[PDB]
Amino acid sequence: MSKITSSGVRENVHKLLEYSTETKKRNFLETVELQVGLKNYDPQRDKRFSGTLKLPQVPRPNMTICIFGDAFDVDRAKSLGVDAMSVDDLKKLNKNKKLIKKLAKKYNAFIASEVLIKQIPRLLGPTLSKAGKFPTPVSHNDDLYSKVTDVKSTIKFQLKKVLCLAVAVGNVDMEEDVLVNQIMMAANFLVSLLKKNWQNVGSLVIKSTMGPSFRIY
Amino acid sequence: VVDPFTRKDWFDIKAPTTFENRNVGKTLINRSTGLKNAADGLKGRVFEVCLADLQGSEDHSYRKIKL
RNA sequence: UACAAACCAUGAAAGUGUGGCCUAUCGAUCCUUUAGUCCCUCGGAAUUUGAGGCUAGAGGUGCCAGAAAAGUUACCACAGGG
RNA sequence: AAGACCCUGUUGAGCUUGACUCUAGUUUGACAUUGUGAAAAGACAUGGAGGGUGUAGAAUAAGUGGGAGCUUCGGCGCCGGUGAAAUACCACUACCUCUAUAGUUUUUUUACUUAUUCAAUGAAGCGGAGCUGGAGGUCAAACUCCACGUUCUAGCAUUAAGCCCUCUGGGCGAUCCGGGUUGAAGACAUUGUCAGGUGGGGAGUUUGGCUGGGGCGGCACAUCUGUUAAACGAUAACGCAGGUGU
RNA sequence: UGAUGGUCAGAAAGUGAUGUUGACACAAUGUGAUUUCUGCCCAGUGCUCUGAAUGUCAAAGUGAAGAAAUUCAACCAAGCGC
RNA sequence: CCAUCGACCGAUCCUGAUGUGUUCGGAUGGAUUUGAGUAAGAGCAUAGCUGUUGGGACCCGAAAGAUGGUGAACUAUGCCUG
RNA sequence: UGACCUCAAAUCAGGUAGGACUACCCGCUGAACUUAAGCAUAUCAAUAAGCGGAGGAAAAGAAACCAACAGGGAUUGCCUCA
Ligand SMILES: [Mg+2]
Ligand SMILES: [Mg+2]
Ligand SMILES: [Mg+2]
Ligand SMILES: [Mg+2]
Ligand SMILES: [Mg+2]
Ligand SMILES: [Mg+2]
Ligand SMILES: [Mg+2]
Ligand SMILES: [Mg+2]
Ligand SMILES: [Mg+2]
Ligand SMILES: [Mg+2]
Ligand SMILES: [Mg+2]
Ligand SMILES: [Mg+2]
Ligand SMILES: [Mg+2]
Ligand SMILES: [Mg+2]
Ligand SMILES: [Mg+2]
Ligand SMILES: [Mg+2]
Ligand SMILES: [Mg+2]
Ligand SMILES: [Mg+2]
Ligand SMILES: [Mg+2]
Ligand SMILES: [Mg+2]
Ligand SMILES: [Mg+2]
Ligand SMILES: [Mg+2]
Ligand SMILES: [Mg+2]
Ligand SMILES: [Mg+2]
Ligand SMILES: [Mg+2]
Ligand SMILES: [Mg+2]
Ligand SMILES: [Mg+2]
Ligand SMILES: [Mg+2]
Ligand SMILES: [Mg+2]
Ligand SMILES: [Mg+2]
Ligand SMILES: [Mg+2]
Ligand SMILES: [Mg+2]
Ligand SMILES: [Mg+2]
Ligand SMILES: [Mg+2]
Ligand SMILES: [Mg+2]
Ligand SMILES: [Mg+2]
Ligand SMILES: [Mg+2]
Ligand SMILES: [Mg+2]
Ligand SMILES: [Mg+2]
Ligand SMILES: [Mg+2]
Ligand SMILES: [Mg+2]
Ligand SMILES: [Mg+2]
Ligand SMILES: [Mg+2]
Ligand SMILES: [Mg+2]
Ligand SMILES: [Mg+2]
Ligand SMILES: [Mg+2]
Ligand SMILES: [Mg+2]
Ligand SMILES: [Mg+2]
Ligand SMILES: [Mg+2]
Ligand SMILES: [Mg+2]
Ligand SMILES: [Mg+2]
Ligand SMILES: [Mg+2]
Ligand SMILES: [Mg+2]
Ligand SMILES: [Mg+2]
Ligand SMILES: [Mg+2]
Ligand SMILES: [Mg+2]
Ligand SMILES: [Mg+2]
Ligand SMILES: [Mg+2]
Ligand SMILES: [Mg+2]
Ligand SMILES: [Mg+2]
Ligand SMILES: [Mg+2]
Ligand SMILES: [Mg+2]
Ligand SMILES: [Mg+2]
Ligand SMILES: [Mg+2]
Ligand SMILES: [Mg+2]
Ligand SMILES: [Mg+2]
Ligand SMILES: [Mg+2]
Ligand SMILES: [Mg+2]
Ligand SMILES: [Mg+2]
Ligand SMILES: [Mg+2]
Ligand SMILES: [Mg+2]
Ligand SMILES: [Mg+2]
Ligand SMILES: [Mg+2]
Ligand SMILES: [Mg+2]
Ligand SMILES: [Mg+2]
Ligand SMILES: [Mg+2]
Ligand SMILES: [Mg+2]
Ligand SMILES: [Mg+2]
Ligand SMILES: [Mg+2]
Repeated sequence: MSKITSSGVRENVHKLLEYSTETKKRNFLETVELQVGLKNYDPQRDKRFSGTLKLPQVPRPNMTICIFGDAFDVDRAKSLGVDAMSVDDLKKLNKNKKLIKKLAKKYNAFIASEVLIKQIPRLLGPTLSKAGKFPTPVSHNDDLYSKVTDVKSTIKFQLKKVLCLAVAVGNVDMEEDVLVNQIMMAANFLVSLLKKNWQNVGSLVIKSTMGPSFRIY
Repeated sequence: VVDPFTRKDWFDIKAPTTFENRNVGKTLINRSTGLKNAADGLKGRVFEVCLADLQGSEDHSYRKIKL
C-alpha cells in the first residue's frame, strides 16, 4: 500500500525546520534534500524512465542559468531579465574541450530557442549535450518569465544505473505546510516510473543540507 | 579425471630412541578435512623396516621390525 | 436427388462440377476438444484472467437406435417352461 | 413332491481367480506430537568500522543532489587550472566488497533429557564425594587404579548389644552431600491426519444375442450384388454364389 | 522368529493368545511306519536378497512466470523396473 | 370449417441512414431458414366415466439382501472336578 | 510455631443424578430390500433398526438476516413461490 504519510512529513519538515530555524545552523534557509532508499528494482535488465512537471512553489531559490545564443534570444531577456550571452564562442570554440565544458560545469541550465536545434547536436553532440544537458523549451509567443521561473520548479527524475535517486528541491522559506505535500506532488513521477510502481521503495529519509533522518518510512 | 594425489599431505616417521637412525622415512595420507582429521586415520599404521636400516650396521640385515 | 443464394474451377462457348459412373463403404444423449460468431452471461457495479452459453466438426459406441463387466458348483436354491 | 436332469429368467447363493469396483490390515513419505547443545560445508541478516581506476590531476573512484576555516590552531585548505566525473568537502544517502560482532538459517554427523516409549520393585541402598587398606616408584606430595566384613558342610541369623552427652531422651554403632525409586530408550519410536504402494484376507457386482434343445461352430446382430422372388412393388430360412468397416 | 520378535486377536485402548513361554521353543506348511531312494529345469508365476548408480516416481516441499487463481520445471520415499 | 397464397411478432442470416463516448447505434430494404406465436380473446372452477404415472397398487407367491437380538440342555473342541 | 495452594478421608451437614413411557420433540449412528426393466454413482434415504436427552409442547428466536427495492426487519406455522 502507498507509503504516503503527510502527517508524518509535517512533523519531519518541522524537524527540518528545527535544524533550519531552531537547533543550530549558519542562520537561515538552504537546500532541502530529503532522500529515499529504493529497493525491489534493477539498474540494468529493463529500460529507462523520465518525468517533468513544474512543482508547486519555487525550489531553487537562486537558480543558475546561461541563456544560449543571440538570434531570437537575448532580445527577450534584456533589462528586467539578466544573463543572456553574446555568441562570440559559437563561431570559435568547437575545438576547445573546455569553454563548453566550462559552460556546463558552471551554470545549471541553458535554453533551446528555435535555432538551438542546430547547436545541441552539432556544435556539441558527443562533446557535450548528451552528457547530461536538458535544453529549455523557450520561444517567442510563450509564457516568458512565468515558464522560466517555473524552470526553477522544473524538476527531473530520469534513470541512470544506480539504485539511489533520492534527489530533492525547495528551500526553508516555505510556510509550516507549504512543503510536506509539495514533495508528495513530486513523488507521482517516482511512483509511475518504476516497474511495480508503489512497491519499489526500500527506505525514505527526511533531510536537507542540514539533517540526518528522523525515522520515516 | 581428478588425479587423487593433489590432496595428499606428507608426514615424517620417527622411530624410538632405542635405535640409532631414528628417521625411518615418510608416509602420506588424505589431507585433513573438516569431516575427517588426518591424525586419527593415520594412527595404527604399521611400518616394516629392516633392523639394519635402524642401526646402520648390516649385521641386522636378517631382522625386520614392525613399527 | 432437384433447386435457391454465394464463391470458384474448366472450356472458344453452350455448359458441367455441391467428391469417387450408379447401387455398400458407417454412429445419439452426457463429457472433452477444435473452428466460427468475437456475439450473450457469471445475477450489487466494473476491468482483466478463468468459467459458462450459441452454431459446425472431431474423439464411439461393430450387440453397429449406441450397459461399464471373468469363471466354477457332482454342495446347491427359486420362478417357470412340454 | 408346484422335476433335483435340460432350457429360459436382464432371479440367487456357496466357492475361485491380475474379471469390474472397492476394502480391514500393513508398508512408504509429509505435517503435527517436538524440545536443548556441538561441528562440518556453507548461505544470509544485523551491528560495526575499513576498501578501492585504465590515462591525465605526481596524488588509487568506486555517485548523483552543494559552499567557504567549521576543528584553538590553520597540517590541508573552500566552485576559477587538470580530467568523462573533483584535492578541507558533509548535509546524508545509495551500491558493492575481502576484516570483525558470536544474530536468526538448509543438508550431514554426534552430544543432552524433560516430551514420548519399554520394564521392575513391598519404589532398598542411585549419583558424587569422602574414610581405610592393596598397588604404581614415590623424586614433592600424594596424582592414578583396585578393593572396601559372607565359599570344604542341606545348621543358626528377626523385634541392637556396646560406647559418648545427660535431656524417662539425643549421637556413634550404620562416613558426608543431592531428596532424580531404579534401569532401558529418546526427540527416534509411538500416536493423529493426508499421500503413494501392497492387500480374494474380506466386500459388492457382473460375467450379450440368435440358434431345428443347449453347448462348440458360424453371424443369417449394422449391411451390399445376383438368384430364391411366383414379369409393378413387397416377401422367410443357420437358402445358393459372393461382398463391406477399406 | 533372539522379544523394539514371529504367528494370530481387537472398533479402540495404559487392550489381548502363544506366555508360569525363549530355538531340545513357539508358530506355518507339505509328505506320511520301516527298507531303499528322491534325477534334470529358476526360462514362467510366486517367494526372497543388495541397491554403492538408476529409468519410473504421490502428497508435502523447492524454483520460475504471472496480479492472482494457476501453469511449467527440477528434485522425488516405498514399490515397480534392473 | 377445409385446401391454398399472403401480412404481422420472436429467433437466424444479409444490407447498413441521419448520428457518434469511433465503436456504438440500427433507419431502410430483403432471405428454398426457424417458434409450442398474432391474424376481433376462451378460459377458470366443480363433478362424472374411461386412460396414465408414483404409491403395497387387482389378490396370493421366491431363491435372496439388511438391522437388532436369542441359543454350546444336542453336538464339536479346550479347560476344571468326579 | 502459624498462613497459602494443590490433593485426600469421614455412615461428616445438607442435597442432587440414575429408571420408566412413546404419539409428538432435540441430537448421534446408520443399512438393505426396492427403483433405475441388468448394475457400481444415484435411488429407497440423510429413512428402518441401534444409542444419548427433554417437555407440555420441544425446538427456534430478537440478524455477523433477507435483499438490490420507492427497500424489508426475531423465531415458528399455513397458502403460495414450486
Ligand atoms: Mg452450380
Ligand atoms: Mg458484472
Ligand atoms: Mg458427435
Ligand atoms: Mg460423434
Ligand atoms: Mg443391441
Ligand atoms: Mg456386458
Ligand atoms: Mg465332485
Ligand atoms: Mg459336473
Ligand atoms: Mg413340446
Ligand atoms: Mg415346476
Ligand atoms: Mg422346485
Ligand atoms: Mg446341475
Ligand atoms: Mg431378456
Ligand atoms: Mg451374485
Ligand atoms: Mg457367481
Ligand atoms: Mg449356499
Ligand atoms: Mg520429527
Ligand atoms: Mg526401586
Ligand atoms: Mg540415554
Ligand atoms: Mg517422530
Ligand atoms: Mg503416523
Ligand atoms: Mg490404496
Ligand atoms: Mg492403504
Ligand atoms: Mg483380496
Ligand atoms: Mg468375491
Ligand atoms: Mg442364448
Ligand atoms: Mg455365443
Ligand atoms: Mg459361439
Ligand atoms: Mg454359438
Ligand atoms: Mg439393434
Ligand atoms: Mg422378384
Ligand atoms: Mg417382383
Ligand atoms: Mg509378538
Ligand atoms: Mg493408552
Ligand atoms: Mg519362543
Ligand atoms: Mg513339500
Ligand atoms: Mg507331520
Ligand atoms: Mg510309503
Ligand atoms: Mg519312502
Ligand atoms: Mg525331485
Ligand atoms: Mg543338460
Ligand atoms: Mg523357473
Ligand atoms: Mg523362477
Ligand atoms: Mg509432487
Ligand atoms: Mg506435489
Ligand atoms: Mg510453488
Ligand atoms: Mg536428488
Ligand atoms: Mg525409488
Ligand atoms: Mg525393487
Ligand atoms: Mg455521418
Ligand atoms: Mg459517419
Ligand atoms: Mg456511419
Ligand atoms: Mg438512431
Ligand atoms: Mg408460424
Ligand atoms: Mg387467438
Ligand atoms: Mg399384493
Ligand atoms: Mg394401480
Ligand atoms: Mg393408481
Ligand atoms: Mg411376500
Ligand atoms: Mg444384494
Ligand atoms: Mg455341554
Ligand atoms: Mg458342534
Ligand atoms: Mg474328564
Ligand atoms: Mg451425611
Ligand atoms: Mg432416561
Ligand atoms: Mg447414512
Ligand atoms: Mg418397499
Ligand atoms: Mg434394480
Ligand atoms: Mg425389474
Ligand atoms: Mg439384483
Ligand atoms: Mg446420499
Ligand atoms: Mg429410530
Ligand atoms: Mg429415544
Ligand atoms: Mg413430565
Ligand atoms: Mg400450545
Ligand atoms: Mg442484539
Ligand atoms: Mg422475518
Ligand atoms: Mg416466516
Ligand atoms: Mg406453475
